[PDB]
Amino acid sequence: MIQEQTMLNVADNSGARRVMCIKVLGGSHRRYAGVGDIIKITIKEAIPRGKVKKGDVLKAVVVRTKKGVRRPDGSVIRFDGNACVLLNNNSEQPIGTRIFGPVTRELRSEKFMKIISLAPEV
Amino acid sequence: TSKWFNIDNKIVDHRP
Amino acid sequence: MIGLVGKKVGMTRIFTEDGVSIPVTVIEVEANRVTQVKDLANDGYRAIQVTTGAKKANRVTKPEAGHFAKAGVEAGRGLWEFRLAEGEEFTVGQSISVELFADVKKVDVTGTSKGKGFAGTVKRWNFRTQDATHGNSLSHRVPGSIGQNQTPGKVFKGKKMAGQMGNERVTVQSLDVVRVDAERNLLLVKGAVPGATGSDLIVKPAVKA
Amino acid sequence: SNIIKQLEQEQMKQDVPSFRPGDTVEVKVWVVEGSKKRLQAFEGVVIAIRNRGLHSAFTVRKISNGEGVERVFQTHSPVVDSISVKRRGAVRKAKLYYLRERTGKAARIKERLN
Amino acid sequence: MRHRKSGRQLNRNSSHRQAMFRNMAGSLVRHEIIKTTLPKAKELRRVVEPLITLAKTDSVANRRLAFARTRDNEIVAKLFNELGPRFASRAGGYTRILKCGFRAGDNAPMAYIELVDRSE
Amino acid sequence: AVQQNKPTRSKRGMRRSHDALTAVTSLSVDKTSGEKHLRHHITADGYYRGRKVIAK
RNA sequence: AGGACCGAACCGACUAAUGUUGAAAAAUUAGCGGAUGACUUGUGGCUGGGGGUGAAAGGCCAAUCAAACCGGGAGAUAGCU
RNA sequence: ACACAGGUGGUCAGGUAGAGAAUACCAAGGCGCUUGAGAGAACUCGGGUGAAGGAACUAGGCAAAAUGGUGCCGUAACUUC
RNA sequence: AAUUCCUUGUCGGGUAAGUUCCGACCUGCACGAAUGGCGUAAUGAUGGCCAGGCUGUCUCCACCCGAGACUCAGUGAAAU
RNA sequence: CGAUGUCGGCUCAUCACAUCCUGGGGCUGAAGUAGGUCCCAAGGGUAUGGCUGUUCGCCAUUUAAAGUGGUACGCGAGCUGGGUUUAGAACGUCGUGAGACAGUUCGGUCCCUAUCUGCCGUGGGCGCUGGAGAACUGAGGGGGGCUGCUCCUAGUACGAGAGGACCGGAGUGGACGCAUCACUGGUGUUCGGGUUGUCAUGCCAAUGGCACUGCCCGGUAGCUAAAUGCGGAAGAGAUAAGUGCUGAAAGCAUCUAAGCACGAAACUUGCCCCGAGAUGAGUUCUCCCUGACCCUUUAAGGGUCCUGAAGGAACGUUGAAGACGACGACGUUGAUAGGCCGGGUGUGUAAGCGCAGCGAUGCGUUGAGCUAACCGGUACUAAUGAACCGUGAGGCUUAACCU
Ligand SMILES: N[C@@H](Cc1c[nH]c2ccccc12)C(=O)O
Ligand SMILES: [Mg+2]
Ligand SMILES: [Mg+2]
Ligand SMILES: [Mg+2]
Ligand SMILES: [Mg+2]
Ligand SMILES: [Mg+2]
Ligand SMILES: [Mg+2]
Ligand SMILES: [Mg+2]
Ligand SMILES: [Mg+2]
Ligand SMILES: [Mg+2]
Ligand SMILES: [Mg+2]
Ligand SMILES: [Mg+2]
Ligand SMILES: [Mg+2]
Ligand SMILES: [Mg+2]
Ligand SMILES: [Mg+2]
Ligand SMILES: [Mg+2]
Ligand SMILES: [Mg+2]
Ligand SMILES: [Mg+2]
Ligand SMILES: [Mg+2]
Ligand SMILES: [Mg+2]
Ligand SMILES: [Mg+2]
Ligand SMILES: [Mg+2]
Ligand SMILES: [Mg+2]
Ligand SMILES: [Mg+2]
Ligand SMILES: [Mg+2]
Ligand SMILES: [Mg+2]
Ligand SMILES: [Mg+2]
Ligand SMILES: [Mg+2]
Ligand SMILES: [Mg+2]
Ligand SMILES: [Mg+2]
Ligand SMILES: [Mg+2]
Ligand SMILES: [Mg+2]
Ligand SMILES: [Mg+2]
Repeated sequence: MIQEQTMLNVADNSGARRVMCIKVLGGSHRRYAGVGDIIKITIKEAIPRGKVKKGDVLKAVVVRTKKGVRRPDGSVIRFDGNACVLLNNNSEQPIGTRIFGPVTRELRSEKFMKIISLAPEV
Repeated sequence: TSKWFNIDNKIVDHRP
Repeated sequence: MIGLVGKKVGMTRIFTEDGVSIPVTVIEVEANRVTQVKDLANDGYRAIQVTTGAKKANRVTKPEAGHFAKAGVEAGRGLWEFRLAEGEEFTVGQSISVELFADVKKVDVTGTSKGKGFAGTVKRWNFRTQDATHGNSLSHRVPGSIGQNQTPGKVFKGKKMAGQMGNERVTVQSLDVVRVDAERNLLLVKGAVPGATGSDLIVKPAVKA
Repeated sequence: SNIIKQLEQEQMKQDVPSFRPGDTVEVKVWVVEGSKKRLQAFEGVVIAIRNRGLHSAFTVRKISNGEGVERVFQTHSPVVDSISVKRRGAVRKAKLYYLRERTGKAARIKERLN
Repeated sequence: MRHRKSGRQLNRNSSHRQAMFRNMAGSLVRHEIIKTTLPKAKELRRVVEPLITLAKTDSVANRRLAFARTRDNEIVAKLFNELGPRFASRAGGYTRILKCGFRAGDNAPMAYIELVDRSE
Repeated sequence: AVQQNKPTRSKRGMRRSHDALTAVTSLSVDKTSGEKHLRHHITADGYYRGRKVIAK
């Protein structure tokens, strides 16, 4: 459950550190993004070197939500915090090159393969 | 005497 | 085709080999015994009339009893009609088991919704709630304007307003049939049907694809 | 719930060992990895438990690669397969939600050893 | 909205209620009859009859519990010595509610509640 | 919010079509003592269903 | 030492909700300011109506104020209703 | 104008904790406020808790929420020091 | 600008985006020196703007505890 | 003018169509993708933010789209009170001045218990022609009607390239809607525990009150959304613009004058719900009543004794039904509620006693003790024998059967 405003941590290099969701893309009036959805983003923190700089506007992939995820059977995965992987505005597709912290099976997408190939877990 | 709304200016003045 | 009358015992999962939780409402479906058949001759239409439960003798009235008398009695909870359509059934308490749905994939299901009794707007109609704050004077869950001005000079009919909510008919439709179990009188349909535990239910094969 | 119950216990696992909040269990869950149907191990602290027959679940807290992750297994689910206890926890407290506010060295729980 | 709820409110708060049915349990176990409004009477049962049951087994503990409720050593005493054994064999329903009806001052619907073997 | 016309004497009456009271009929007799009483209620004397409970 | 500081009594009246045929013709509740001073308070005194008093708002002078109240001229006058 | 949640100067002042005439629980003493009894709807008033989010509300963070003690360590621009 | 109509002037800053705000320019419709000019530490229930914390203010409302609202008994108003 | 409250927001709407999106078309300077324009179409859908009082507008970022209008520029006896607009104050400005400004600037109380109409709900009465219990028929009314993206068709048609389809499939979404608590969770002041201050139960030990439930950690049922099921359809009829077939008037041509075929989220249906006060009061099944007698102005006439049914209501215990009525379950030939038994769930190892320890405390007995609304059971208590209402064969006419 991510929604406009809401700070997210970032799970890649690129160098964002802290980032804010300025839109839940994908539908009129769409309230929440979560799981492995896409959101428009404005960088709030940014390391000094880094691909991205503060004030940039990009997209990103929700990779960990505290409300977590369910899928079949009835179980739950919850993560302590909210994190995402920055995507280039045109091509989706991570601008980063390393992923940090575990990611979930749901992300097993054509476009998000590069994330689960990286990333040390689930 | 008079009810408070009648005495009060904002409600009473209403259309100048 | 026709359908049957049951009783919501209700709601539990069943797990599958490849590890998936299927939430199911558990409908107990004791045999339905046709109390009457109806025909274009004895005017109107083609329908059957079943009963299903069991009732206290001292509770069954003379008339109700006399009606049960024609055909195999044992008075049940109540009566229900199903319209027919080129299927046929003779009245001698024909008795219809959950057998009926062995091959059915669909099923519609109709209960009597839990009784909310009031609600008013917000609950009843999902009306928005006025500023909780910011100066609002005694108008936090109220309905706000309910008309225009002189020119309609009235409130239109069917205006969404506070009042009775639930404890009414409502059916659900679609609903995959998960399991059929005769000599147990069970029927597991996938998930959630209207009305409370214990209440009466009518299930029919779904009218929609 | 008399006609239920029956439907339910005829699905319940019987091999499930006994654990207790605080224990450091490892749950080995099935996972269609991608092409392979393999086992995957989740090891962490039991922080809360169910106790509702067929619907029994429990929450295991892991602290992976920085910050925690919690998994609620429905205990009687096929996808679980194996579950062994691996360490005995001393807590006195049914739900260990307080651990969420701790971090590493501050979140260790004594052996129960009895 | 009350579906399947249990426990009357008697236009008090939890605190007031708790203390009142305490004073009343006493007043019943003591006098063995009291006059009270039918609602108040019916609820009294769910307080008293458990106590009597509890007393059917004498121990230090069971007394000390019967004292954390009621809080009057005279009544934890009358139970256990008298009412405990006096009903040691009775399934439940140690009381019965008899209705006289309609108090003068306020038209309140009224009733007697007695221990069932009062006899005396 | 206030009337614009005096409601009539007629209208008043109408509104009161339902305000009228019901008797009892369900008045019943004790099997031991004579005693009229409300059903399921103690009698004046303290009888109820033949038995004498309450001395008062 | 202090028109010094934090803060009850005491003196104030910045915000809000309630109340608006009130519990109350101006208050209640939660917060708020001052609190050894140009402070605050009991009793008693003096100032009178184009006059008083006013750290000044046309404020206050007995629930009355760009001229108090009571009686009088008096049945003012009213090309208006 | 009321058996009116208001106004009314002086005097006395116990225990436990506390800096305290704050505050909480008590003593001496004094009270339960002159309609009650049931119901456990909408709505209104006054409170409590809330998944994920955290000012996106709105004229405005209005209101709520938060801060809150004592000792020690430590504390920027600027400064009439 | 408590003064600027034209005006959301223009440039710089802050924001993903700023008719407000901070810094400037000077074209001051219509500042200006005790009906004082320009500054100013400290003070302010003073006006405007920003951020951290905080949260039912909001997304979007859920449940709960109390006082009314509802039912019975007694008393018994109001404006129009 | 003996008062017709006013910009903007909020809440709730409702119509029009000069249609923003979705649908169907003609023309195109229509290759394709995609546009333009006109025609038909009002079924549904039709953005969150920055700034400002704004509406608006600009900007950011979405979306299939972010439609134009009417409704006292809809909506203050629904809310707000930021703007204009009360008494205070200042700036610039005008004025000798009091003062003044569509100049600006900081600060200020929006009352009304709903009689009527209307509207959302819910009962009472009588009717419907003997009375009564059910189940129905369905005139009629309301509800619903949105849409993205990916994959296959197919890198095919088309195109020098770049690019890239119709038509037809398959999944999976957004917003919306109905239902439900199995899962995941919120609440859970009626369950358990921890803990501060203090008072009390004589004291130790153990407990209770008060402090917001004193503060707080968990949490049963119920109620619930963020939770999880389901829905919009397919089909059929008659059409809109439009396209046709055949075809004269008019030897030809022509969709039309006769005749025939296509044709859209609009229309009538299909789906869901209400529904015989449908006074045009309908249908079907079942149950109940088979006594005497008098008076007059002698007739759907009035009355007396007997009789009191089917059923209903009342009362009682009551419910996932409920404001009150209402609706459902049950009343001893009984599980209706409480209690009680067993279980579960929650909490998390009671008290007592022992051991260790100087003690705080730890351990053993002990996963103990306690445990609401849950589950399965159980007549211990309370649901009385009765009374009450309701009757005693049910109008005239004509027709058809039979006597
Ligand atoms: N108390 C009044 C205010 C008020 C009292 N007297 C007045 C005279 C005139 C105007 C207002 C008032 C209120 O409800 O706000
Ligand atoms: Mg007010
Ligand atoms: Mg309010
Ligand atoms: Mg009109
Ligand atoms: Mg029960
Ligand atoms: Mg308390
Ligand atoms: Mg001072
Ligand atoms: Mg001070
Ligand atoms: Mg005065
Ligand atoms: Mg005169
Ligand atoms: Mg004269
Ligand atoms: Mg008094
Ligand atoms: Mg007084
Ligand atoms: Mg005090
Ligand atoms: Mg009083
Ligand atoms: Mg009362
Ligand atoms: Mg929250
Ligand atoms: Mg801001
Ligand atoms: Mg807004
Ligand atoms: Mg804003
Ligand atoms: Mg504040
Ligand atoms: Mg607070
Ligand atoms: Mg300035
Ligand atoms: Mg001058
Ligand atoms: Mg000052
Ligand atoms: Mg009354
Ligand atoms: Mg008027
Ligand atoms: Mg048109
Ligand atoms: Mg208007
Ligand atoms: Mg203003
Ligand atoms: Mg190519
Ligand atoms: Mg080619
Ligand atoms: Mg002690």
